[PDB]
Amino acid sequence: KHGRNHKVLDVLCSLCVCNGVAVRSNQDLITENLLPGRELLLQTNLINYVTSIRPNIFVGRAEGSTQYGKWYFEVMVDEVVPFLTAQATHLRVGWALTEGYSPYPGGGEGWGGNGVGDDLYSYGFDGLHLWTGHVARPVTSPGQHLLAPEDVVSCCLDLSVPSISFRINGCPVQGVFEAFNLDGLFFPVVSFSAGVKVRFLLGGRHGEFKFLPPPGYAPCHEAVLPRERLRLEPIKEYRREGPRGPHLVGPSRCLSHTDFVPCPVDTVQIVLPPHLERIREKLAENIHELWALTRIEQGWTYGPVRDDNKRLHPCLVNFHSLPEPERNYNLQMSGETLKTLLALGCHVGMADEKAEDNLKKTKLPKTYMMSNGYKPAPLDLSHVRLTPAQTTLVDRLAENGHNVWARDRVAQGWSYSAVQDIPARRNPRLVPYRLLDEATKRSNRDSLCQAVRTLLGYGYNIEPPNQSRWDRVRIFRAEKSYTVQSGRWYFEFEAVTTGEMRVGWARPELRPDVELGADELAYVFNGHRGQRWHLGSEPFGRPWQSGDVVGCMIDLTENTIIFTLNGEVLMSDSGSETAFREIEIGDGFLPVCSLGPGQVGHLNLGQDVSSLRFFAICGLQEGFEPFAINMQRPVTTWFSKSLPQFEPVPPEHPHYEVARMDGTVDTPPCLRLAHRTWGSQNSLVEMLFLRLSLPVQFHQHFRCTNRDDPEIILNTTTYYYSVRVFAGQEPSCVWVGWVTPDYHQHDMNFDLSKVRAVTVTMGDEQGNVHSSLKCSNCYMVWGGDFVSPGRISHTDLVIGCLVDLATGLMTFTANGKESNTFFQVEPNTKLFPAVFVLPTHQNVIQFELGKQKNIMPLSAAMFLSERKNPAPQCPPRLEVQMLMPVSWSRMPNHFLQVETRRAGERLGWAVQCQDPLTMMALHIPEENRCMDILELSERLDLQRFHSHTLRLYRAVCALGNNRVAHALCSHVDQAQLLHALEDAH
Amino acid sequence: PAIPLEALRDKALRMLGEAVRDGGQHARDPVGGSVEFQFVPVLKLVSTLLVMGIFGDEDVKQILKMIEPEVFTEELEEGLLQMKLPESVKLQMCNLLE
Amino acid sequence: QVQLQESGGGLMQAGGSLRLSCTASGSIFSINSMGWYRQAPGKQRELVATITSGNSINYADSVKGRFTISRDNAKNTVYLQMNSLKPEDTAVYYCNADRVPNGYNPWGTPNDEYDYWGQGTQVTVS
Amino acid sequence: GVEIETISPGDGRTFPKKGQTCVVHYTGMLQNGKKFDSSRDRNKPFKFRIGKQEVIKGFEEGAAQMSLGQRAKLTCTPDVAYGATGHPGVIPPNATLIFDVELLNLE
Repeated sequence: KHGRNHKVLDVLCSLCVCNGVAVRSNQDLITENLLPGRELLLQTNLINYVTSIRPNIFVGRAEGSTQYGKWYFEVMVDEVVPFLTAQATHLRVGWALTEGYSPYPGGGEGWGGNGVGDDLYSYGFDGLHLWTGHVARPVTSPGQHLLAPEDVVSCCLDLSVPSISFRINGCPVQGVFEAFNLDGLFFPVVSFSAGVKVRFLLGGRHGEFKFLPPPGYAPCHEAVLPRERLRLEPIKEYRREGPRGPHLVGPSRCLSHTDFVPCPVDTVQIVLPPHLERIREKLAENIHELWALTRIEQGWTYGPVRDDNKRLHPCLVNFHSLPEPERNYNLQMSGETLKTLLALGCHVGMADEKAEDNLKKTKLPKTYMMSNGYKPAPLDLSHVRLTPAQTTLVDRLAENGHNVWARDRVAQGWSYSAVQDIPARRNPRLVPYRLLDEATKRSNRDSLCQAVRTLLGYGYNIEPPNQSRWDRVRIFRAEKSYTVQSGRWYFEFEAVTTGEMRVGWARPELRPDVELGADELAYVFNGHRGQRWHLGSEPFGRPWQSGDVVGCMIDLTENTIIFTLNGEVLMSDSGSETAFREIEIGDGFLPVCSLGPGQVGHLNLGQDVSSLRFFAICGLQEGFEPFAINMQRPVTTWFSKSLPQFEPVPPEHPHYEVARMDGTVDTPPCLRLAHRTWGSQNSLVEMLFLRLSLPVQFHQHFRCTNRDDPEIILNTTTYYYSVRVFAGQEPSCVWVGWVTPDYHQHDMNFDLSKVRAVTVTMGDEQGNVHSSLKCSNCYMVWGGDFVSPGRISHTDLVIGCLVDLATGLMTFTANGKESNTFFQVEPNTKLFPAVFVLPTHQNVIQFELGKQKNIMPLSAAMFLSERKNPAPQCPPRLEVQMLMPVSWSRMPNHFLQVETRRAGERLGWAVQCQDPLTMMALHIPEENRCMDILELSERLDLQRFHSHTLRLYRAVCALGNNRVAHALCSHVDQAQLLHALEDAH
Repeated sequence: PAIPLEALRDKALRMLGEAVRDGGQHARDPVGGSVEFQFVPVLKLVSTLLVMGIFGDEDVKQILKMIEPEVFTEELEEGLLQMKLPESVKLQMCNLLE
Repeated sequence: QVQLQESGGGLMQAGGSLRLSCTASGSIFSINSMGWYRQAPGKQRELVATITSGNSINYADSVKGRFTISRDNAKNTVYLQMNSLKPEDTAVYYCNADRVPNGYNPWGTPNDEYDYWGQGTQVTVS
Repeated sequence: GVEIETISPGDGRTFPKKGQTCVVHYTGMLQNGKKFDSSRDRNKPFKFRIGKQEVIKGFEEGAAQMSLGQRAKLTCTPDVAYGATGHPGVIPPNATLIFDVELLNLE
């Protein structure tokens, strides 16, 4: 009831043994009371890393998207080493979503070892199980066995109806995923551990489908973008290998489903000046001239009977002399060109009324005309060439024309393919203009360039008119164990890409959210524009170029920082070489680097003086010792992980306050939230995500099941809580309910439709779906439902919730009226009470631990001690946690070496990895999450608690208590001990 | 509970040797953050195994080598009694000498 | 958008008269030209003698026989008369409307791609 | 009783009988996923002979009904498990036990 503290552990250790005399009775009682539970105490075990690789093919339908929507790929499994390194080999194949699927080394859902099908953004198929939301459901198949050598896996995806189906060795899999969220793009993915051998098959020249595709499905190889090339890549990464060594990589830019639809602007509806009947006629004449010259060059002749084979021009006149079906066509062509020009914000009209006289045409010899004879002289336009603004105008005109063509094609049912298949109504140019290659852009732009040149030659009046930040900003720092407090230090950073790098020195208290230089904590340099950043970007030196190196320099003896570039010291505006002066030591400084989206760069410390370039030029002879020169182990580093995780509300938050009054009469204990700065300056308002610090768990078996009746109090299984929403808070865009431990969504405009939920439907031998279980990450009442239940009412909105652990049905209520929002869950699942609020008032929400008639308050399910106590209580452990967008995480010392190549046109791309890699994972019972044991270096409280826990183990095992030793053998393993002894970090 | 005695002995011997080399090298990153945390558990385990009797004659000979190569020699490396060590390590090696 | 259909072209012996009407319902704009296409079973879809508004008829290498064509812009219908039936004339006939007039477009790939096909109808020669 | 779920194919012919020694590499977790046993980390196959009832009856039945070279999963109820008289130091007395065995080297 009072959280995790080490004083009580010391008390227990004192209870165990004293005066060199062991109380076996007390030791056994303590053992019985805590060891079997395996809860409320940290647990450790050794696991294996998991790595996932995708085929770089993104497909997903939308409103007007060019994606075909029906796709099919195949996977060969050739070599499997089962139970390698005393652990079963992990191997899964499936699909994953572009947004929300961010696998990282370690730190998986529950215990470590996450992969495809362990998160609701991904779906995978095991040997005999179906994985989704970290839930394992065995699947009935004609052959039930794990992934073995020489195995064939076929995965097919349909977007028209949301279906994902699988087949093993020609035998269809009897379970499918349906009703999943179609937001984003889907890509094939395989997750694996050490000792695997897989081969991709996507059809076409690549690989070969050993089994025929299902009807209506298309191979995945034809979905590659025209400028894109097939190449395997990992899902996401923060580091890479290169010639110099470890090269850090920043955020990766990704496309969206909305990008795949063309978005043009209507132009024919716009009225035009009367210049169309004068100057646009002359432009049409010029178009006729140029087109006739193109035919002349091609060898086309003037034969009045139009015949393409015989090269005959129907008009057969030097003047185009085209009829209304032809002349009007070319006239409306030019008219639409002018309409597009005006719609781009440019002008349409005339601005010289005399430059057309200056135009003198280009006379050509008689060889151009033949047959009846057509030699329209090209009207010379060299008098006015195309400015860069004019070129941009042509580019936008071509973009608009391609977009209107593409919207027509998608309206009539055109789907893009890498190959061209007119009978199947599929062209490679169906991608948007900016997605087109340079050749198609040129073919859609050349004639428009000529038309704009006609405009210029005549001299017209045409003249030109939060979470994303976290995802696109990445920060790297050190272990904080090497916080230098004195001396002179040097470290180098090679900026491989010209993009925005920020490198410098920061204090140990750098918040991951705060960008480098925006606060006094970090003195940084950004050479994208070439300025030093501290409380603002002030000019300093010059920006670098791709491949340059920055020699960052610090002397705490003189309290200054110096930046050099390629051996040249950057020199400020005032004339001081030092970027900053009088830099107080404070709590020390650490190297820090921040990378932008689509950026790479190498961070070289002082570990390798030989590899340290330009050190002799600037760093050496000035007393600046290379940082961490004497270290034999690599300097462990920490990366600014962009992953929403719930953390307790800090008491120093300038805008939110938690009051926590309790013990009132006729009112149950409660926790109040208030807006400190509401109705004042700098009163930021944004979506807020809150939950309780502890969960409640359902029964392992779902075997049905005035003055309150005591017998009904004892028999009842339901638990109740309430929420008091004060006046002034928006009754919409608010949610109250229960979230899974792994649930996390930092959406700025969150909605109940934005929750992740997929229905796994289990077909039988007859094809009839059974066990249609809906895995959803959250279950709570919609804000529209709240406002419908019900200016904002002066009486506070009452939001009651009833959880039934025995049966699994979930009930909600608003202001004493049971809201229609209801749910059903699975046995052995735990949920957290969560409230999502859009603050719009000084007083917003107040969570409340209350009871009702014949209803047991939450505290009984929340704590085992009070399981039969009807009095509602709020122990100090129960606290409110807010969703933290960014948190710091430590980079693993070593990474798996996976080799991916293309064996050939038959075997496809082959992926193989055989290097084992293990680590010790520390699991939190209540949070259902795990972290690396080495991460506890910066987490002293958890480290202290775990150390006291080990001391308690020694105390209970002391003085030859062999039974207790055997009992502890389960919790602490021999392999874990040996790995701990051989551990160095 | 039974744990492979000879395997644990060889593991302890190898890790003791590498710890002795690391300590002999002047490194500003001691294992565990301190010389005490680097050597005291090692010395405790070595003493426990030695009083257990698992160590063979050759193994004890090697232990004598990493204590002092020049004193314990039979007809370069720095002796364990040579470099400066804290009081806990001093107590452990005094126990070994005992 | 522009939904088009061929009506007619049933099975008859050699020399049988076959009237195939072709009608496209849609926006009246960019409706100046169109043609007919011939695809033998398992073969390429070549071009039948095309016609454009203004009664501009253009022939090709697949016009050996009676390939009569006649268009009406008021009701926007085009009739193809297949009176000469030959063993090699058995094919699926499609009807395709396009903005490109007289088989030429001084614009390039966009307008060229600005075409509208039709469901078509199968014709077999006995 | 004990529930039977195969994970990998095996020989399927030479079933073990009474009086024979069998070695297994097993891994046992709780009903909620709390692992308590793993022969993989012990680096030594677990040896048992059918007839002496040295192991629990559910494990004995599950091992008997399988063949060699076949990895399988067992769900043991508290009736065939220790029951309300289990160790007060590893697992709660009342908890169904899930084991992942792979019997090999039939003797």
